[PDB]
Amino acid sequence: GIKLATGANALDTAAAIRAELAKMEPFFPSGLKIVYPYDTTPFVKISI
Amino acid sequence: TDADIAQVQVQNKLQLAMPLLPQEVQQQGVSVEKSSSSFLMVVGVINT
Amino acid sequence: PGADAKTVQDTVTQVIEQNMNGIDNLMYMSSNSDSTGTVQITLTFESGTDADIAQVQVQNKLQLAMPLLPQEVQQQGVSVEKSSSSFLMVVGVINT
Amino acid sequence: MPNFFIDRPIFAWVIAIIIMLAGGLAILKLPVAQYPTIAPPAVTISASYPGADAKTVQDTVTQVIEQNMNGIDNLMYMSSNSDSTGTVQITLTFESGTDADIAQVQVQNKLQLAMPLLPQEVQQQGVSVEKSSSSFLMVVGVINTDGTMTQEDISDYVAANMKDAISRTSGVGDVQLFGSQYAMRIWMNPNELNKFQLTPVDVITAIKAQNAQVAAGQLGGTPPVKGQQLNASIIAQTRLTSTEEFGKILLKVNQDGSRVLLRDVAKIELGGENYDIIAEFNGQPASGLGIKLATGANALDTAAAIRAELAKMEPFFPSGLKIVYPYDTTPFVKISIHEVVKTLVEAIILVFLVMYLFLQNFRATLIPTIAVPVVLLGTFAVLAAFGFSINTLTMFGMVLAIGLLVDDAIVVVENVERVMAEEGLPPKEATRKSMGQIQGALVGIAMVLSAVFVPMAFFGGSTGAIYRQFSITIVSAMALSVLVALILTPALCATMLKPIWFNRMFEKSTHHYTDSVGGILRSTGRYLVLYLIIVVGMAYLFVRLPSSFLPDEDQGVFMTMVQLPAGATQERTQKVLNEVTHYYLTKEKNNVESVFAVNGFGFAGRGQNTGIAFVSLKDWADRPGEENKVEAITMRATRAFSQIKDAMVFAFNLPAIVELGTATGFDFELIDQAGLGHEKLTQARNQLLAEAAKHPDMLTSVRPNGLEDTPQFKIDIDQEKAQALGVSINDINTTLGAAWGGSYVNDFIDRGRVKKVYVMSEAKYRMLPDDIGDWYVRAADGQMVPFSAFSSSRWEYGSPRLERYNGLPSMEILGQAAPGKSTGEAMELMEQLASKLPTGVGYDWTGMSYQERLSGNQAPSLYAISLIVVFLCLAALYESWSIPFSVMLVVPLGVIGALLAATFRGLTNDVYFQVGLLTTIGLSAKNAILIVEFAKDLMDKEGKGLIEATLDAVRMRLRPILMTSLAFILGVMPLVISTGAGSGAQNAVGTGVMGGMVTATVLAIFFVPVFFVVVRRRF
Amino acid sequence: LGTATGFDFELIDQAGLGHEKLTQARNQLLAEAAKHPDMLTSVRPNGLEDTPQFKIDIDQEKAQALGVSINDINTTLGAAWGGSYVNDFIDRGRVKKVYVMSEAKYRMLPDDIGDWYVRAADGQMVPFSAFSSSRWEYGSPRLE
Amino acid sequence: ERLSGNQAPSLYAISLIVVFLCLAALYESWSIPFSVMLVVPLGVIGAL
Repeated sequence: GIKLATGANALDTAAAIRAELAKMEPFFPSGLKIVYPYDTTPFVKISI
Repeated sequence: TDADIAQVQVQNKLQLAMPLLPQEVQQQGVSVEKSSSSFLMVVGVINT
Repeated sequence: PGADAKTVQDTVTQVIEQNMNGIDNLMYMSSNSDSTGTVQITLTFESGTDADIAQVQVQNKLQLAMPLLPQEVQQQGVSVEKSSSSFLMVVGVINT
Repeated sequence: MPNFFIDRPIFAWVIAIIIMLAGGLAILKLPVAQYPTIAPPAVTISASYPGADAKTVQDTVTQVIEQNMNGIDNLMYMSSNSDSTGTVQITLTFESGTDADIAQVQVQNKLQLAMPLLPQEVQQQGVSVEKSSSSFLMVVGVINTDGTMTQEDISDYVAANMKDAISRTSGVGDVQLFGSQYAMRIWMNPNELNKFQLTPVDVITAIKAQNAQVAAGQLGGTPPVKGQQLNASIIAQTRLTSTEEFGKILLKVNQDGSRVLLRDVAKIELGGENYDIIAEFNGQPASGLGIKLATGANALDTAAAIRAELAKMEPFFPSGLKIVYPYDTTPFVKISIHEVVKTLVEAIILVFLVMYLFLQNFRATLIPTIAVPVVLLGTFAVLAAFGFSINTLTMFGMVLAIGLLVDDAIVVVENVERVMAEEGLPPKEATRKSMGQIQGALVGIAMVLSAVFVPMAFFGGSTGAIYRQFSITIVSAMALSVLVALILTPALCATMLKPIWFNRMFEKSTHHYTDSVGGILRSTGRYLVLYLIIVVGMAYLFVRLPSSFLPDEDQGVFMTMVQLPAGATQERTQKVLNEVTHYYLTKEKNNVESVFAVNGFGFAGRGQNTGIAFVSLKDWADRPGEENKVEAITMRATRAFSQIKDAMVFAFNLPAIVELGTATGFDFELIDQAGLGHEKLTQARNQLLAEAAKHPDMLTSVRPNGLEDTPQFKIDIDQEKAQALGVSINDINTTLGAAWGGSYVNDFIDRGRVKKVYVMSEAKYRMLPDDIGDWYVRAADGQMVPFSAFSSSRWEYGSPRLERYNGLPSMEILGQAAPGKSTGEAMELMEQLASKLPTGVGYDWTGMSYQERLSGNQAPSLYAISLIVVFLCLAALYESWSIPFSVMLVVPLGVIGALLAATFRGLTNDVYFQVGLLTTIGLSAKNAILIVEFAKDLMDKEGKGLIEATLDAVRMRLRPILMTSLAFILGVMPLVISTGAGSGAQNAVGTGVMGGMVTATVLAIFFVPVFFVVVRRRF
Repeated sequence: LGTATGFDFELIDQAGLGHEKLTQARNQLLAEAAKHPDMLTSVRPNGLEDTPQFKIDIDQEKAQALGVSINDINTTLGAAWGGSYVNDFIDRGRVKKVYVMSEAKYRMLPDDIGDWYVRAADGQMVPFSAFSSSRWEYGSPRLE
Repeated sequence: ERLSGNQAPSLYAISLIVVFLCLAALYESWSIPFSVMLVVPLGVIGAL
């Protein structure tokens, strides 16, 4: 459960997390999958 | 209020309480810091 | 507690002083060690210095030199406070 | 506006004097820097575990405090290294704009959560969190003119009396002592200890018990009894002070009265806390302090505070002790700024004389020459308002703003002179007419020239600060140059111009008569058939050297990394450093003044098999010629040190930043995201090194930064046997550590100073594996048993310096871009690591490569925006969409000239070159308006023929163009041939601008058919 | 702020001379400055002069021969005469300290040191006099 | 006091320079300002 640091952009913080997860993905064990069961950023994009 | 100066203000008088804390609390170590109360995004990991 | 001017100087004041570098805008530093088990180091900073940042920097230098102090001093506690204007008022409480 | 001051000259003189005074006060409090604080802040956590190995100082220390380095904001990355000396070094690098104080206070709060989890040895040694540069602001050696003090004694004096006073100086990030202060060294003798049935544990306990400072209360302390008539302190035993008091420490009393004292089973002396660092100055024994610069602190003021602090401890030195500076990078900054402030005054002297050859009147040439300093002083004040300092960029700016500044003073003065000569008006009416004519035109070219630099302030990037500094400096100067042209010069030219040698003016008359005659032949197509050659010189004519933003110059100093083969001792490194010092002081004597060889100082990692020699060169004047330059000295040194056996001696040049820009190389880091371990990671590094070895064209000098695995002595202590024999595991571990690693016991008082007490084996008894046999442990029954009785030892292999990048194990591969080819494209490693390495090993970039990842191709956008904005400003100034084209075709000429020297003199496309190009592209444009403005004005008045006013009645007014061009060619003449400090950037701008303007003065005045092509070729 | 006429001079000890030599230097400086009443007045030391202190020398050889942990002697002396703070206790709603100290009347004169006994390693109580000597000396009550 | 180095004279020398200049801009003469600057002591003597 990642939080947003006091005074940081939600869309820059969420893109950075996704980039880090992408770069860690190739080294995962044989069976493992990242899912996003709760994210408030898609809403921001839609509202903008 | 800039959160950095607020954090240092809180910290530099929290450390005035260490004499009054049971010596046990100090071994664990308190952690004064900026914090939010809600999650930006939960990133789940499953095994397919 | 129980220490003297030179017991508390050799064990506390020198230890604290030697680990009190890397603090910005420090005009000077003067310390007293009383025969009453007391150390009263005082760091005077350049005018126009931020009091909060200076105090937190000092508190930072002090909490890494704490492990070098005697167990009695650590147990009692070392307090860093930014000395400021005199008492706004004094509220005596008496018993008749 | 230039009418209220014409009748009130005293009001315009007061404004000028006020601006000059404001400019003076600014400089007095304006920081002399070198570049405007480009390096991102970095916070270093350094801890110490006595007697540890790289593995035992990482598993217990490094990744115990590194797992807590979370929740720190504005953190680009974090790299830690832990070596066999027992030291850790965690560097957290933050974003460029971060506040170092808040970054040091959050790194401290998060380290305190891991502080109680560390071993007690690490805690009581002292963990230091300190924000500072990665390289030394300076080094302050300490020699002995006599021979009464050895390097150990000099180091002790420096540490006790100088190191802490210096370290409290504001601006001093951190001081590294090239030595070690005294400590009570107890050299235990295992034979004597075994003879008396003693162990190092017993010695340590005895020292702790008999060396203490006891608080014993008071004789009349409170709460008081009634009738107390005395009060005094009770003074129980104190800390021992001299080697004699320690010698009498009674370890035990024999049953027959034979007292056993410490001096019986040990040698007591005063010796350094650590014997690693050994400094030498030109051969003799010495010590010193290497001082770093606190992040975001001025180097000049810090060095001044350091030299001042040393000058008040100097009266109290012991007789013979002296103070030297074998490494200081601030004198170069001071001397370089002296050269810029001198070429500033010199580019004022040069116009002053040029406008004499043309105006031929002392009074007339005195109007613009005093309009230059005012602006220059004024702009300094402006910088003081904007918070900028006096650095090489801001100052090279001031120098490049000499022509753009004086051009209008020239325009105003020549216009008033021309109108007086023609219409014979008195000076006051002459200027009341000249200003009413050309007031708004001169302001309009102010807007145009700023549109070349205003887009540069909003560049955006790591290097955007440099561009912003330069752009602000020029924009302010030009704005002030126009204020002056509208306020003072109208008031001056109204009063000090007379209301009224020969060969020079006659020759000039013939010259511009021939020039006008040549220009009359404007109807000729080859002017432009030829212009195509100039146009095609953009995609090509580029030597394509974008491999430099900042030219690395002498600095009057360099280091000499010495890296012996892993497993070397201190004597071998000392021999190699003696060879290096002898080479420098014998073969390179006419350049090297001193060599401060620090044996044991590890640039990458402190150790015995490492060294470094700070070399200071003689006065730049005493080194004439390129052959006596740093880049050359270092090349020759490296060659001469390739004949040395069993050593890596690399003499290199430090760049202008504290540290960045290794010849545009790459800083690869191979990390592993699986639990592969050190073996598989080392094998992956080997595979990548082999793959990069067979691509010399694409990669070169792929050196693995760090130490290579070395033999180590693994001594298994069989605990079951220890319990069987009655010895305790704690006794075994304490004996081994305190015998071979040294065990800090407690403090003592030397000359009224708290110093450490160390217990360690005598050197001779801990030298070889066989010496393990000398050490006995007392069992629970008093029987001493050896280590051989319960231990088995062998030789294994282990790394002496383990690194981690962002919390994972890593190996750093430094490298150069490629032979000939540049970096960026040299990132073949991205496609060479995944396909040629096992699974589980990733790869990353750090430092220079990290910053260049986010930055890079942004200058072309700046050029495009500037050009469009300039074109628009011209259209506004001219009220026509087609006229600006006739002025935007003069930019090619200046661009192509600047490239004459990028070709002839191998100049790189430096940021200096970029700002120098911009200078003459908005200036070739400036001189183009000087011609098209009067052409248009005469076309709408006093002759409406296009040809009449285009190349005939305006070309003849070519005096201003020639005066300005010659005035700004003489001004930048020193910059080109300068050999003083910073001659690098000096030449970089000087040559580029000179070449630019010289080809943009001769090709522009003659490409006048562009204003004659207005007829039908509109846009 | 401080009075305008006033000045705050310092006599640093830049060579590790010691307390006695620095005191001698301060006395010399004050004596010399007392010879310029026309210019300097009320020139006095801000600190406190040395006072008698009761030094107790625990003889190491005596203590070991008798058999007793010198740490035990030091702890006994400190806790009896100065007061060793031990633990924290909660009473109603806040932690309050627990101080161990000697009763007032037993730590008021030098002779009182003889009332305190230290248990030997073999369970036999030895008086302080057996392993310790004492006398009056001079020490600074405030070192700056 | 020792650190400052008696900057008050330097700050007030600047004021004898700037006041003179501002008066020269007002009276458009370099001599008339002296008539105003000679009235400085008239109040100082009375105050003293």
